[PDB]
Amino acid sequence: GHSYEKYNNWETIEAWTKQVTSENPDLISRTAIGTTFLGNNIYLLKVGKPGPNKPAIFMDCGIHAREWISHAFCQWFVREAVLTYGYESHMTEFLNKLDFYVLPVLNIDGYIYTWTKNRMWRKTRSTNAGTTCIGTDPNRNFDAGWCTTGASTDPCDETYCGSAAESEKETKALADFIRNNLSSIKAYLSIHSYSQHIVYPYSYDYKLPENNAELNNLAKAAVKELATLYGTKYTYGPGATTLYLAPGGGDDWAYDQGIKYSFTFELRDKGRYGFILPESQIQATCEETMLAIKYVTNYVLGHLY
Ligand SMILES: NCCCC[C@H](NS(N)(=O)=O)C(=O)O
Ligand SMILES: [Zn+2]
Ligand SMILES: [Zn+2]
Ligand SMILES: [Zn+2]
Ligand SMILES: [Zn+2]
Ligand SMILES: [Zn+2]
Repeated sequence: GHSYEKYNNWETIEAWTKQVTSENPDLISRTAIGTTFLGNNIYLLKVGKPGPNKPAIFMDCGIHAREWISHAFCQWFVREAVLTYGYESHMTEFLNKLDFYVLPVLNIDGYIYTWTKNRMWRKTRSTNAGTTCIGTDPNRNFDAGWCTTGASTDPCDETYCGSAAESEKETKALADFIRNNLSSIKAYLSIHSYSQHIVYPYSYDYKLPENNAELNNLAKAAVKELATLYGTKYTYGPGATTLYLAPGGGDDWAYDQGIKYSFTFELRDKGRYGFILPESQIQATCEETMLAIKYVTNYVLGHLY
């Protein structure tokens, strides 16, 4: 039984991706962009009213297994699109002019493991040579300043970069999709938790992006829009500056592919519950995040390239 106000297991999310597509065929199409290490299908939802030469925004959730609110947000975004299309001016304009490539759960194997064995699991579930230690951090596995300071060469570590850039089938599947659709993808959004942050490149090195002033002003405004609903306080800025060095990230990789608007959203909370954010907070977290996402979406539409 699926619920947008509850954390759903992979079996439930998978059945939901099929159901939401069948219930809304004129607004959603579903494809498998590859398979995980354990052979699970990596589903991707193309959300929007079909049309020729449409620009797109890519958004992923569940890169890190324990960040259950991120998986919940991708489902809420799709919920919003199907419920408010034709009922709300902005969402109607967004789905007519843009397509949203929503990847609800990238690290499916890790997510299954948080539900079955270890709630605090972060990485993939792939094996490593010369150790019984499992998994690679997908957010340290992209080919952008890969395995430098901020990523670990130790397979037993939470920030393990992997054997090579894109060693993970999940990472390769995401990277291959973006590369195959580079001409249409105008924005990249990666949903994570926690610490209430809106981060933009760079994280692989201490350097500011070409459009730093633009990204700083956009993140500032997105943070402001999010705060209007419940007064939730978000901080923002370049990754290495506001957070820490985190090389091999999807956001930095997407940015270096030419995707000018690249953001990582760290959702609720600030540490009280951490990754174990209660279900009672899903609605509030998702609704306020919607305001920041819609603001970024509206900006991208007014600044197409
Ligand atoms: N691509 C830069 C994103 C950095 C933040 C992210 N934070 S988290 N969700 O706590 O793991 C991470 O360390 O991968
Ligand atoms: Zn308006
Ligand atoms: Zn994360
Ligand atoms: Zn910070
Ligand atoms: Zn709503
Ligand atoms: Zn402008």
